[PDB]
Amino acid sequence: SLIRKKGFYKQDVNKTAWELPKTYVSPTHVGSGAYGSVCSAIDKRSGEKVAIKKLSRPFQSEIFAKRAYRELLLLKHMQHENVIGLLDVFTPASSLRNFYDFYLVMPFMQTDLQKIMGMEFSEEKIQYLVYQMLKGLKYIHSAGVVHRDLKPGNLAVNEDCELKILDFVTRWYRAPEVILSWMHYNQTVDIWSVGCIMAEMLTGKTLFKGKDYLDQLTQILKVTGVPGTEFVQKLNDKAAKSYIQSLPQTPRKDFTQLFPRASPQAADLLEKMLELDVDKRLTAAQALTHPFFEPFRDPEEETEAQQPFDDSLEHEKLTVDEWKQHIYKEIVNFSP
Ligand SMILES: Cn1nc(C(C)(C)C)cc1NC(=O)Nc1ccc(Sc2ccncc2)cc1
Repeated sequence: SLIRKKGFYKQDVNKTAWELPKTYVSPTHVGSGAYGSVCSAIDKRSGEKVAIKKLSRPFQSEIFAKRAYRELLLLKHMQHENVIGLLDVFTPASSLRNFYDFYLVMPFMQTDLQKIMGMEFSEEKIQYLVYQMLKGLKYIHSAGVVHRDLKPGNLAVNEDCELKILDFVTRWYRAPEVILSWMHYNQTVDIWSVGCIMAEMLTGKTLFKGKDYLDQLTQILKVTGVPGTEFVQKLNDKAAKSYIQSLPQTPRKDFTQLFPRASPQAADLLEKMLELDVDKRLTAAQALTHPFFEPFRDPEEETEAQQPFDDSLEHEKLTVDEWKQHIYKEIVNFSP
């Protein structure tokens, strides 16, 4: 019967209190977020710099407890060099009544792609970063998990341009079939995002903006060209079928004319990732084989997940307290 488990100290971090185990020292505020806060730390065991996320009131609502539970499960399931993973998870609580929040420990990443964007990267850097992106996407897709919100702010990089995929209205990087829901989407939605990111790296300029869904669609069709019947039939929205069939049928493309600084292989890969047809758009596994990644491709590194991510409670409707017992029990039996 304690106030917190022995080995935990209290310390204010960016105007708020934190309870950490002994082994983590030198907490330094990194950022505030929608559902928690993040600081940096030093594991006095190994000596590595880690990142710790305190969840802010995860048990305030069924939606929030389900959210935090899912994030812990995802971080626990993914074991890939280009996907952020779990090092430790702990709570200062001693029973279920003191259980108010928990902390996640992750490898520390210096920055992300949104903060260093616009510097018109060389073809080499685009090759390396995009190749890592597609490896992480192949892995998470192989686990049955789709990101749905990939963007430069969700691509962390360190000093060596080593990349990991993260997660936590501007919709510049979302696939058209998602913004318009004009056909049912598959995993290749993430692939569209990669294209939008890669093009930005080539140009230093965001590809599709738009102040509403229709304007962004017009900007997109400026690049993809108005699609032909072969595609228009696959749409399930009839009003969008009519709108597309009513547009001035403006043909594609010419991606080597859209990005004059783009190499033919880069322009080609960009052609195949920015494809309106969700059945013709490259998968991550297919995009890894493109000749644009020849100087870096190592198929042994293009791993899949052993097991699909199995959130059996993904649909369940439990009280906040039941979710609490689930998360708590998940914390204790976690093991490094
Ligand atoms: C929900 N979800 N889904 C995924 C995928 C990519 C496997 C699909 C990952 C997460 N959670 C998460 O990214 N949490 C998180 C992100 C950023 C920080 S801040 C930070 C992290 C590492 N180094 C420095 C700062 C903290 C936690």
